Amino acid sequence: AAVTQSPRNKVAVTGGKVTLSCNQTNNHNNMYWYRQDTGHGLRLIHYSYGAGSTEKGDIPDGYKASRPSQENFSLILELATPSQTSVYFCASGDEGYTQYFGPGTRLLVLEDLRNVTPPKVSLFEPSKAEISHTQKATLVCLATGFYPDHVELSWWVNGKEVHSGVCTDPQPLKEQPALNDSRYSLSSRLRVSATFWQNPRNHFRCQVQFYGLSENDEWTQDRAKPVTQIVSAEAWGRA
Amino acid sequence: NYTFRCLQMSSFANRSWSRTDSVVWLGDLQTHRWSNDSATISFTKPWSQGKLSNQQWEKLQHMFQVYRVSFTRDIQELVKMMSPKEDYPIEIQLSAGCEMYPGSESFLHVAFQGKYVVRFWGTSWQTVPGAPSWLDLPIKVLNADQGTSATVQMLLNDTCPLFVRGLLEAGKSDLEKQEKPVAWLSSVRQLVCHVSGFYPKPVWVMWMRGDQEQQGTHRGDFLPNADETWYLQATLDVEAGEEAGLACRVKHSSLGGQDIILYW
Amino acid sequence: QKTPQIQVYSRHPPENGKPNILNCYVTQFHPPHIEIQMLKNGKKIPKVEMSDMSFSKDWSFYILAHTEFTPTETDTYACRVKHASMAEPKTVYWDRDM
Amino acid sequence: TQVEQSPQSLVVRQGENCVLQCNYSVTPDNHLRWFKQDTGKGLVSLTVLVDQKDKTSNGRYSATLDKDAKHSTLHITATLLDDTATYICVVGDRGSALGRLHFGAGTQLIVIPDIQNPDPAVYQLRDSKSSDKSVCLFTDFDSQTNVSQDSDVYITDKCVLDMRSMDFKSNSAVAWSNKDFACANAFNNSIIPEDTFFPS
Ligand SMILES: CCCCCCCC(=O)N[C@@H](CO[C@H]1O[C@H](CO)[C@H](O)[C@H](O)[C@H]1O)[C@H](O)[C@H](O)CCCC(=O)NCCCCCCCCc1ccccc1
Ligand SMILES: *[C@@H]1O[C@H](CO[C@@H]2O[C@@H](C)[C@@H](O)[C@@H](O)[C@@H]2O)[C@@H](O[C@@H]2O[C@H](CO)[C@@H](O)[C@H](O)[C@H]2NC(C)=O)[C@H](O)[C@H]1NC(C)=O
Ligand SMILES: *[C@@H]1O[C@H](CO)[C@@H](O[C@@H]2O[C@H](CO)[C@@H](O)[C@H](O)[C@H]2NC(C)=O)[C@H](O)[C@H]1NC(C)=O
Ligand SMILES: CCCCCCCCCCCCCCCC(=O)O
Ligand SMILES: *[C@@H]1O[C@H](CO)[C@@H](O)[C@H](O)[C@H]1NC(C)=O
Ligand code: NA
Repeated sequence: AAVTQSPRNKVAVTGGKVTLSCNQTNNHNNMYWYRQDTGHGLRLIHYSYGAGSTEKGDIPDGYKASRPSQENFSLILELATPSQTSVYFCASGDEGYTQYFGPGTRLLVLEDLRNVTPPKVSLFEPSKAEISHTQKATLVCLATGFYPDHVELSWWVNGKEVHSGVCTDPQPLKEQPALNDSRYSLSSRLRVSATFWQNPRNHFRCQVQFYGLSENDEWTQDRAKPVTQIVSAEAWGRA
Repeated sequence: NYTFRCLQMSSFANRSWSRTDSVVWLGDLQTHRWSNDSATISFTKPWSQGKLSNQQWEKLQHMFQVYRVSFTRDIQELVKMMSPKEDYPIEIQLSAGCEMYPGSESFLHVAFQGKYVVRFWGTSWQTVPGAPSWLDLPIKVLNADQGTSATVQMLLNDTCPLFVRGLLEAGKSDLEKQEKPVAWLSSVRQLVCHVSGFYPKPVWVMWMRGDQEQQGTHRGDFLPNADETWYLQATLDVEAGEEAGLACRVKHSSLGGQDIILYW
Repeated sequence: QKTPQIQVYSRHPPENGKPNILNCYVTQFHPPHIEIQMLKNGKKIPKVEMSDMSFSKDWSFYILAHTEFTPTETDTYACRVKHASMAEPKTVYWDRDM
Repeated sequence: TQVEQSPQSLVVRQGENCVLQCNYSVTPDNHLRWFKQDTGKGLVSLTVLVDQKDKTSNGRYSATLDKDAKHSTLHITATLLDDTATYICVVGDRGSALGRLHFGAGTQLIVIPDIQNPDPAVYQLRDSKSSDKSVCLFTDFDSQTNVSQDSDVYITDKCVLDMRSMDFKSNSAVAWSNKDFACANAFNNSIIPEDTFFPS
């Protein structure tokens, strides 16, 4: 019994319209929307017992819900505010007590979009010394100059995602900690065996999925519209 | 041969207002009441705890306390689930308990807007003949649950008859009390024999001419008095100037051979 | 929706000047919300006791109103019942007999 | 708040056991579920306890429920680095979809990894495109070494990686700056090991 949510991550502006969608192919009558904020357990916003039915949960204010069919349950924020910044979880279930949860959706509502900027991404190749000292090769990827901090960094070797031998900073660091809307940096490591790095047919890619503006958000500045996008950096092994 | 009835009635006016009230009967004597206004079930006889220890009673009452609050929210919630099929106002009645024979059968019957639609049977809730089919969704939800089902089975199969066995023993002298009918006469012809104050409910009232039973005698319903005794009237249609030689005869177990005879 | 039956009757045999109890038994009504008054000469009697509402095998409700009274030649006594099933209050007078 | 979890957070070293508590006032209490939530990610169910006095197990996780006391404990045996997560206690007030779920605010567990064969070193790494730009990688230090953050120089917190197939764990932190900056001087503001390998 699987539940999907979309979008998975979203930057929005105050007073804008945001719609969070939840899909479910289990033929469950019942769906439920929650938000999770630090220092609180999940709190129920709206739920539904089937197509055409929506019900207020514990904290419905600021939210409309919509259940157009058995499969889809949506959470509509008509006039988004910063206080609706949170992680949103959808669930479904039949007549039993188990609720099956979706993977969650991160929403950040900014006061204003003027500082939104995608990352620059660089990939730094393994040290000759590290190789000869350890028989191991550590690549480092650096994402810089981005705002806000809603990014997903991932590593890809020959077009397939790798998790083994990876670690990514648990949070971005601020490039100018004084300034109020400081841009962020984020770093990650991928460590492999020297012999795997020395194979010039292995293709290494650091990828950063940046969440920023949508197609339909206004943009009044000279620079390129800082849209939701991927920025990556690439390198091949060498003998 | 006594029947023990727990009679519960609930009115849900709209989404936020409701009440649940119950009364409990052993035969035709009231043993308990539970007003919506009380946190606790009230004994209406000294022997209403039966043979349950104070600890067994508190445990039982506590389960009912959780039941009332939970039941109330479930109904509200089922109304949302079925919208717009059914809507407020809603009346729900439960009639539950056990009928005792020597050496019992339990029941739990549910009515919706005054019609019997659901019972508990075996290990589950089921609809009964005549019930609308939309009730299948509520029933499937109730039958999902398992913890409620086990508790209800235990209540019906074990708790009810054990408890009533104790009640009958503790309430022996009240249940077997004998109270005498007192009678009186009047008219409007239609002659009326009034009979009041008698317990138990079995009684015989006929109009007479000497020793000949007037088959025209129309016996009324049994009506209650506040003191848990009974009232009954028997009426007879006659011609004016024919009322001489007519008597009302009353037979009842409390009189012990000496019947009441009132000559007009 | 059903119309309530109303039967007024006394506990003991009625003798003028003798304290007694008057009963108003209201039956066969649905839904259970109901307003019952016991009247002396059309005015509302103050301290009218009521049994707990209950229902019969057929799911229809009943309730017993009763009050202390002393019958006389001059005074009338009645039971007035307002219920959603009727457009107007039904009144049943005590018939001197019951 | 009808569901309370204790401790708020705890730090434990790899291989140690730990115990998480959940206390509640929810009425009625049909069942109690424990979730594991990794940082960012979603809710993975570990166990669900349903009886008056209940015990469950799921690998290294074991749990108890006492309904009279309104108390549950989750026991983790032999903690691994992957147990680093928030653990959430949830009480359901019905055995059906008529139920509401009552969530605890969670307990944060951090598991400090066991670094077997430390080899503390500081290497320089060059950009695959523009070889004049670089970073300084401090790696292979044991878990009793703290990294400390010049506002024109950037240094990241430590972070542990796990090369699964080789059964091998290593810490690292990264430093960089365009503004004179060299990898010998980058971690000066940190208490680093004495035998640290600075190559060249
Ligand atoms: C005399 C009977 C006493 C029963 C006592 C049972 C124990 C009890 O309290 N259970 C409750 C609490 O349960 C929770 O706690 C206990 C722990 O204590 C267990 O862990 C349990 O697993 C958990 O779930 C539970 O909530 C129950 O469902 C209350 C209602 C039961 C009831 O009256 N059913 C018959 C009504 C049928 C109506 C049919 C639809 C037509 C109306 C309608 C439909 C649609 C639209 C409109 C109208
Ligand atoms: C409790 O008793 C029932 C059967 O008794 C009937 O239903 C009661 C609730 C009550 O209304 C009685 O007066 C009735 O005589 C048991 O139900 C049987 O259970 C088994 C499975 O456990 C099943 O195969 C049978 O078909 C069931 N019987 C019926 C008629 O459906 C029930 O198990 C008893 N439970 C306990 C805990 O004692
Ligand atoms: C019947 O009893 C219930 C429970 O005792 C009453 O519900 C409470 O009403 C108060 C006052 O409005 C609320 O603050 C509480 O939240 C309710 N309690 C519970 C446990 O839900 C209900 O009002 C009573 N109904 C009537 C008509 O008097
Ligand atoms: C409900 C049937 C089984 C009853 C066995 C225990 C009876 C104890 C009598 C006192 C309970 C009164 C509570 C009535 C319950 C109700 O509200 O329907
Ligand atoms: C709910 O019902 C009660 C009693 O009938 C009534 O007084 C109250 O105003 C109602 N509330 C509504 C319609 O919101
Ligand atoms: Na409910």
